[PDB]
Amino acid sequence: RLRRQPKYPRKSAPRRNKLDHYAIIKFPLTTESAMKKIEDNNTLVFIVDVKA
Amino acid sequence: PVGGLCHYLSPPESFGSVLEDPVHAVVYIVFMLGSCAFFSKTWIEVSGSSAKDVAKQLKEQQMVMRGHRETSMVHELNRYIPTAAAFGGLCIGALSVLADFLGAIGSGTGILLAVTIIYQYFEIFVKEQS
Repeated sequence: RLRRQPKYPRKSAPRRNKLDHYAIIKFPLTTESAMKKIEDNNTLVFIVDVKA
Repeated sequence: PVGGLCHYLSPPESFGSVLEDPVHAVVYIVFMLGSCAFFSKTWIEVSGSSAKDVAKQLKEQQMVMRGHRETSMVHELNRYIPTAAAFGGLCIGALSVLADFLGAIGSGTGILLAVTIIYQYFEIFVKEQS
């Protein structure tokens, strides 16, 4: 069973990754519960991408 | 007290810089900066401009924070209001020291009053012109 040796790539270039770090965190949540988490739990509250 | 008078406490005054004993010059700015922050911090407590009073004004006007309760209005205001008065009074006092040391027009002091009030009526002027 031979390994494939394509005479041409089926795609000219690899698809660019679109879930990069800037796309992962959208914006920080700034609410009373979020402020409680920040000042008491040492926890930051963020809204992030669903696929992350 | 600039001549023939008790010179225990006095603002420095000279072209360029005057320095014979810093125990007099540096003390003047320390008492000036501390008093200004002390005066500014106490004014909001009596003028109805503290964090507690501002929230009552906003509650009366039916204004709220985006994701906070009414009781959390005070806490967010307390994040900035008490320290702005202490640091703002310190800064405006420091501007007077910078104004006095540089020997500007008006002997430094007093121009801070002038620049603010002329700015105070500027906000009226801009809003009355669409």
